[PDB]
Amino acid sequence: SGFRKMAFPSGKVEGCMVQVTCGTTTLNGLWLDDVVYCPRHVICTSEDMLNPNYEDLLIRKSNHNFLVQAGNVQLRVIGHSMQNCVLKLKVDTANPKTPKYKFVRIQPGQTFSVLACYNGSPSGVYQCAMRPNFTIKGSFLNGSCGSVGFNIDYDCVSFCYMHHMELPTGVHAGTDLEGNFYGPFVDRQTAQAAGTDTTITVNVLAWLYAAVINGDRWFLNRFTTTLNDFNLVAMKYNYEPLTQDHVDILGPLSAQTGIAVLDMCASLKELLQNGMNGRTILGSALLEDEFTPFDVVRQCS
Amino acid sequence: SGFRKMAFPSGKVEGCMVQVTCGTTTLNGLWLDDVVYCPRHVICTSEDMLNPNYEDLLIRKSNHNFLVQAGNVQLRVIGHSMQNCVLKLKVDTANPKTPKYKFVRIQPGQTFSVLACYNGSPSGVYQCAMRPNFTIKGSFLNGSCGSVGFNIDYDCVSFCYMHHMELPTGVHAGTDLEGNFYGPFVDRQTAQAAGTDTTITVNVLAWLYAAVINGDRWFLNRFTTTLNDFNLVAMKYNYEPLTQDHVDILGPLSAQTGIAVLDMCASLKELLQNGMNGRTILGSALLEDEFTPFDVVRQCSGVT
Ligand SMILES: *[C]([O])C1=NC2=N(C(=O)[C]1)C([C])=[C]S2
Ligand SMILES: [Cl-]
Ligand code: NA
Repeated sequence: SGFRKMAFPSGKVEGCMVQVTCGTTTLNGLWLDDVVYCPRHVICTSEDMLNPNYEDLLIRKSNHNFLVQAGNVQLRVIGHSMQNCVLKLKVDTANPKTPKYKFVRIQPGQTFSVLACYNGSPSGVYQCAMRPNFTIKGSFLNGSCGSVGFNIDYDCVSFCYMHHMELPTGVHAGTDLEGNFYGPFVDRQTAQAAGTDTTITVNVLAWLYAAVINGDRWFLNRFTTTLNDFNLVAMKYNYEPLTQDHVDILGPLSAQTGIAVLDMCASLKELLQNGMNGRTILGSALLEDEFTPFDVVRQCS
Repeated sequence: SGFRKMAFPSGKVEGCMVQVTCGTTTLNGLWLDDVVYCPRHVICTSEDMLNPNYEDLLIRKSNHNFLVQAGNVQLRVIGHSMQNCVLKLKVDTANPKTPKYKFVRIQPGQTFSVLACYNGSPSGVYQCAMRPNFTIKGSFLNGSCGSVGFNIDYDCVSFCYMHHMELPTGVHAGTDLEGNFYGPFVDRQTAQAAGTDTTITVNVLAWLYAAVINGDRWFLNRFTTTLNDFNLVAMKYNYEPLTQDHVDILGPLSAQTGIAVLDMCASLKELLQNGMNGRTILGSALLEDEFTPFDVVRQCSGVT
C-alpha cells in the first residue's frame, strides 16, 4: 500500500533516444523504425531565434548536414522532411529496439512520464501532467530539447510530448509527435506568456476518492452541491471548471466508495474553505492534481 | 529550470526482472549472470510464515520446485542456496542483458530508484530515500516482493534494495542484495512496527539549495548560526542532527549559490519555528527531505 507519483519503466524509450547535431546545436532525437524525430529548431542559428523561416532554413540543408548518433554509432541520414514543428530524419538503419508504439495527442489534465535526455543519453525519468494552460512543470536543462513524454499501456508506448522550449516563468512547452504545439505557443523566441495556471479539479477529486479507498475520510462532510454552485466556488480558488464529462468519468470511483460525485465536490469546497488545518491527505499537505481518474482506478484496484 | 522527484532510467534493471514461483506463491526475482535473486520467504505457505525454519524448508525443496520465468521463456533451475534473507537460484543460462553491476548497502538518508514489478513484469519506477527508521515510503501492492532498488553512477548499476514486506503503517521493509535487512525487521508474519521516524536534515538543506537555484529565495535571511545552536533546534523538531561531514557535503551547493550551510541553517531554523506563512517552496507546503545533495547537483547539472 502507498500512493507515490510513479513513472513508467523507461526501458522502451531509452532504446530510441539518439543525438542529433546540426551545425553547433545538439539536442535529442527519437529513433523509431527508420525515422528520427526531433524539434525543427535544431536548424536555427543565432540570428534565427526571433523570426525563423524554417522552410527557408531547411531547403538549404542536405542529408549529411544532420549528424545522428545512436550511442557510439553514427547513423546515415538518407532523407529529411518537416511536419509542423518536428524534423523527420529518414535514416539508413531501422532501430532494432523499436517497441510497439503510437502517437497520441493528449488533453490538459492527462499525465505521462518524461525521460529527460542530454546528448542522446538518458538522465532521469519523472511523472508529469499537462497543465490546463497547456504547459508542463517538468525538469529540463539546456540540451534537453527532444526529450519525449510517454505512457505505456501493456507493452505499447504512446508518445505524447516532445520538449521544445522553456518559458520565462520556468514552465515548459512542447509538441506532440506530429509537430503540433500544445497550446498557443510557437517555436519562436518572441514574447509568449502562458495563461494563468489553474488546478485540475477532476484530478483532485479522483485523488480524494483514492484517499477514501485508502482509509482517509476526515475531510468528508454531509453536504452535497449542484454542478453550477461548485464551479462558482471552485473558480474563486483558480480551479478548473468541472464538466458533466468529468462527472461521468468519476462514476466508477463514486460507485466504489459509495460517495456521490457531487458529495465529493462539496467536500472539496470545504477543503478549499478551511485548508488542511495541520492535517495531510495521502501524505501531502496540498491537494494533489496530477493523478488522473485512470491512474487512481488502476493504482488503487 | 524545474525540480522533480527524478528516478534513474530503469532500462538496465528491466532486463533483469523475472518471475519466481514456488507452489502457489509468485513474486519477482533479479536475474544477474546465471543466478536469480529473490526473497527467501517465497518457499513459505500461510502457516510457514507464522514461524518459518528456512533451512528446513529449503533442504526439502529441490530445483524443479522453483519455476523461473523470464518474459515468456522458462528458466531451468540447476541449484538453490541461501544467503541471509535472499534466495539464490542458479539457472542454466546467463542473462544476456546483464548490465555492469555491484551489490552495495546504502546508509539511511541516501536515495535510490525502485522498479516496482508484479509477477516479473515491471510496472512503475520511482525515487525513494531510506528513512532514518530504515523503512521506505513506497507504493507496493501485493505481488511486488522481489522488486529492487538501485543507483546508477555511469554505466554500473548499484543494487541496494530488495523489497520483502509491507508494514501496517503503509511503509515497506527490505534487505540489501546480500540478504541483510534494513532495520530491526524479520521476514515472517508477526507484530512488526516501524520506529518513530525523523527528518533527514542534510536533505532538507540540499532541497533548499535547489529552490534557491530555481529562483525561490523568499526564505533566505541575513542571519547565520553555529552547528551546535542549530542541532538544539533540530532535535526539538525531530530532525536528524547535522554533523560536520554533512556541512562539507553541502560545500559545492554553498559555493554555487553563495549561501553558507550555517547561513541556510538559519533559514531552516526560522522555517521550523515560524512556518512558511501561506507560502510554498518548489510548490510544496512541507519541507522535502528525500533529495540528497548529490541528487540536487545531478538534476541541476544534467548528468546522464
Ligand atoms: C533546447 O535543447 C533547450 N531546452 C531547454 N533549455 C534550453 O536552454 C535549451 C532550458 C533552459 C530549459 S529546457
Ligand atoms: Cl488525453
Ligand atoms: Na541566513
